[PDB]
Amino acid sequence: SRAYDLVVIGAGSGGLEAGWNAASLHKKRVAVIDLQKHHGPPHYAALGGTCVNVGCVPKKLMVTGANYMDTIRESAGFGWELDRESVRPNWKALIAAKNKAVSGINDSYEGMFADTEGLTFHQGFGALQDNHTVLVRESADPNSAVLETLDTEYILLATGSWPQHLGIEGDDLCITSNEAFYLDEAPKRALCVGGGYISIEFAGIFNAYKARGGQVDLAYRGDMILRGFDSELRKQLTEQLRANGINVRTHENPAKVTKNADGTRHVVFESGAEADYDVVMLAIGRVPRSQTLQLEKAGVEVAKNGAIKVDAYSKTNVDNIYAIGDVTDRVMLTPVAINEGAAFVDTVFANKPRATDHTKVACAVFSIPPMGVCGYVEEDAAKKYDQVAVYESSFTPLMHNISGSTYKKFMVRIVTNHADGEVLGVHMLGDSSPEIIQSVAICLKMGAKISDFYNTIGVHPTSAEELCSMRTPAYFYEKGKRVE
Amino acid sequence: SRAYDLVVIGAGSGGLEAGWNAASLHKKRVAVIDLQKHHGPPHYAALGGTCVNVGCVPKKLMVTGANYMDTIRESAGFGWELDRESVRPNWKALIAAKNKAVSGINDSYEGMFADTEGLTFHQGFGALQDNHTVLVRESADPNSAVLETLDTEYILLATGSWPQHLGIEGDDLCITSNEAFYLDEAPKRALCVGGGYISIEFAGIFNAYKARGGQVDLAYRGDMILRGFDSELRKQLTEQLRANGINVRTHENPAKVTKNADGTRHVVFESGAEADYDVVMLAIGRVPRSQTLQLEKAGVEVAKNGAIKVDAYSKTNVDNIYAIGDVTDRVMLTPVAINEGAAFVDTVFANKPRATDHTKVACAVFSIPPMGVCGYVEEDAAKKYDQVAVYESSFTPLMHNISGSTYKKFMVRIVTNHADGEVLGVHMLGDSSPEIIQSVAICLKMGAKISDFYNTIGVHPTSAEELCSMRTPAYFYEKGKRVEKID
Ligand SMILES: Cc1cc2nc3c(=O)[nH]c(=O)nc-3n(C[C@H](O)[C@H](O)[C@H](O)COP(=O)(O)OP(=O)(O)OC[C@H]3O[C@@H](n4cnc5c(N)ncnc54)[C@H](O)[C@@H]3O)c2cc1C
Ligand SMILES: Cc1cc2nc3c(=O)[nH]c(=O)nc-3n(C[C@H](O)[C@H](O)[C@H](O)COP(=O)(O)OP(=O)(O)OC[C@H]3O[C@@H](n4cnc5c(N)ncnc54)[C@H](O)[C@@H]3O)c2cc1C
Repeated sequence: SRAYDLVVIGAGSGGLEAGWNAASLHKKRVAVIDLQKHHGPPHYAALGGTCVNVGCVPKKLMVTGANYMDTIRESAGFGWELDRESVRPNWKALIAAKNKAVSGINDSYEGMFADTEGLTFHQGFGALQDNHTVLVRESADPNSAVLETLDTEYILLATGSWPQHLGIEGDDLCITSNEAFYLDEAPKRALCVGGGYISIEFAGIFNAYKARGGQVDLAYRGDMILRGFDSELRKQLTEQLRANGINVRTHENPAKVTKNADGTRHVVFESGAEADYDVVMLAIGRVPRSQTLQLEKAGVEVAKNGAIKVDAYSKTNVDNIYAIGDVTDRVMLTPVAINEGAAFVDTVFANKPRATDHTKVACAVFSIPPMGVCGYVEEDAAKKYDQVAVYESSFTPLMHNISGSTYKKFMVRIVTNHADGEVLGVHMLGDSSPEIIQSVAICLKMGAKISDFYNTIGVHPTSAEELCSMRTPAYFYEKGKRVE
Repeated sequence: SRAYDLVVIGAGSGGLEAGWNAASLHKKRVAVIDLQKHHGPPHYAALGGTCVNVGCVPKKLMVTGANYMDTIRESAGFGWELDRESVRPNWKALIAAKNKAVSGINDSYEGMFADTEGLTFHQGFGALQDNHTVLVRESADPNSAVLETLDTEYILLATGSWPQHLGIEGDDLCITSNEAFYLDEAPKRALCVGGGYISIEFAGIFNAYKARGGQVDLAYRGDMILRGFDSELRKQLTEQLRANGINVRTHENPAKVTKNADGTRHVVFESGAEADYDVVMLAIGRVPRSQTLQLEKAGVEVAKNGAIKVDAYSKTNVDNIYAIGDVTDRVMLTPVAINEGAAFVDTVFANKPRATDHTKVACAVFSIPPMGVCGYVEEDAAKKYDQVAVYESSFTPLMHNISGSTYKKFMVRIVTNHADGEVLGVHMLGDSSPEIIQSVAICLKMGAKISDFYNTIGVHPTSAEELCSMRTPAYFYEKGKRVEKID
């Protein structure tokens, strides 16, 4: 009666969440398809998804490793004595540790499969034959052998994204975040291309594990890194990355990349400037991975960028085909993907239609120092509200007056509908800002006003307490006009 | 008009808050009185309060310093190679840096007076002659040169608390937290006596800067440390302190302390056990400091413990006399004192009456690892509601599988009113919990329900997103009784 109730193409953040719930909560027959069961080349992403394999999880362990550079230095101010010149970072050991951590998660995923009735794993490239037939092929090649044919009621596309490349000569000389997780040795000289959070987090990792004398450049075609983040936080972070040895190059981009005789690369920038590096990592952006799904065989509509068009309930134009996650180019974050997956199951296997709310979604940038952001940026709120008030506060935590890192300022900016004092967005820069922003997200989701913040008794001493001592605005926007 | 509109006895968190406001916001003549204007012996506290001089500020700087011991060690899992046997704590460097830090704040406070017409600093022991006259004597002795008299409309008593002593033979060979901030060398062996947060935070500061081979014991007469904090957290913190070398000695109390030839202290416990230590620190409590204010002259009613009885608006029994901060013995934390100080200026000077809410105040304990809590512990909620749900989650963060400090579990416990799901209390144990608890406090203020928490999209990866992943109760309390499920 149709072999399967569900066929999920992609065992990622969204796919596993949708699959597990349908199998377990609604006892459906679910086939989940993915390229491999363990992280690593050639596919990189595997059972568990981009996050577990080549994303959030390994990035966090690496950024954590990267942080010890700073703390070893800063411990001096507090009377900690050690042979500082003997200190050496071992990348090879970091990666070893990380690999063991990732494989362990991969392995736990397999157990889940054995532990669940109706949930089965199928290896191979999934593709569509029509709206009820999912092919499982040995390669992405549209005419490689078919390993399996899956007859199904519903189809859930959850294939993720993939690293964008630039069309320049030598692009094949560059690596992406995927390969970066497997580098044999830390580059001494490195170039991260791209102004987004992934580029920035990698400059930070490289910057700490590089050999004495190394250098990390960060190129970005635009005028200021992290497009879309609070502009004031953007300039500030630029300054602190610079304070730590990262050469931030706005208005730069490779034009040609050539391999030198020693292995190293050579880069010629659109400026005319040239430079040589051990590794050139593109982190220009991510693009929806729907190119080999044969979506046309089912009549599924897609956009110029390959994103599968979905409605609030993640349904494509074909009623029995749903699509969640990065492949939908809505909000490319794991928790969002997971929510959309849970909502999908509610919607189809429980008749309780739920749409994921893609607003007030908080996020963090694990740069060193990290960012924790949520809600509107001044600019956007200004174009949607009468008059908005912007509150701002900065300070150098006391410990940093003693540690050496005087450049390390903590900043909190809050944006509000000045008419009713509703908090439209809260943006912070400084350690702990990712942990802090989570609960702030609950506030924003609840409709919190600025008087809800300053009326809560502070916790002292913490950085977070600054959130509660902001009673007067710095300036305003009246009709998109920058006022007072 | 009288000489002054207000005279503030105590230039601390609350007093200074009130003084500056009445002065800089209503343009009133306000005199503020403190014993000294720079931190240190013999009075320890000074202009800026207990927090600034020998409390919050220096204890946090010194806990940060203490953390480096775990940080340096944990760095190995992540590939940091260094001569491990070369790591050495230098206590005198820490003390000097803390000293430069505090003096600087002591200085800024000074500047604040120079630039506030109306705000005036006086120096000595403020005491009362009558309800409109306060004396600033030279010393605590009533037989002291009355340095000055100040005629005044309103009096604000904001003198704080002071370490509590034991009355045992040898108490004078012991120290309290005031002296601990000035020790010349880290003790190799130390006895922290007390179960509250000051004793715990100090046990971890000493545990970190001690000479190797050294040892820190925490002794507490009670059954479990942190009386008044979540029971599970209390249990879990104890094991984590034990994991890092601290000897938690429960049902233990010094019976007598004599002096050793080498100048260490020999302590005989009520149990009969005996041990030697370099420093015996008493952190058994803090008593409200109202004993030398001559309240009997202005007729202010006082508790048995010396607490100065006030009403919701902090007014005493004599209508022109207010008391705020630790001396009222309500919630002894800086932000509460500050909040009570601003409440008072609104009430008296702007006729906009305000009562500080002493409910749902978030607080943190800077132990290693730290705690951050807000709201009711489940035992109190069960007395008030017929059905209460307790949600729980604990996980070893991943970084701790690599760092090797495998014992550092993050624990999140939420207690709700099951009738409608209102969050009654949130309690966390783990790194970053002081920071996370601040925003949670904002939710609780607003009346958040558990649904509000789990309907929020998480930030990944963080320890905090765990707050948004708890949808099923662990157990409940039905009419005060613990139950596995509501029947
Ligand atoms: C370096 C990096 C760091 C990131 N850090 C964070 C972070 O800290 N926090 C955060 O929230 N987000 C982070 N993200 C983003 C996050 O990983 C994604 O948003 C999220 O994983 C999207 O999940 P998904 O379910 O859409 O698909 P994915 O998790 O990407 O999984 C899709 C799966 O489908 C498989 N697949 C693709 N095509 C086929 C096919 N034809 N047949 C079979 N299987 C196929 C892929 O192998 C993949 O495993 C990061 C991303 C990157 C690249
Ligand atoms: C070790 C330690 C750590 C602490 N850590 C924290 C923490 O991390 N976070 C937190 O919120 N709280 C903490 N506290 C508590 C916090 O310091 C107090 O709750 C707060 O300072 C109380 O403020 P107050 O205004 O009541 O009085 P205080 O700040 O104590 O100020 C009272 C002032 O009055 C002066 N004074 C007293 N008597 C007289 C007199 N007769 N004449 C003139 N002047 C006089 C005193 O010198 C003192 O300066 C800590 C306390 C201690 C002891």
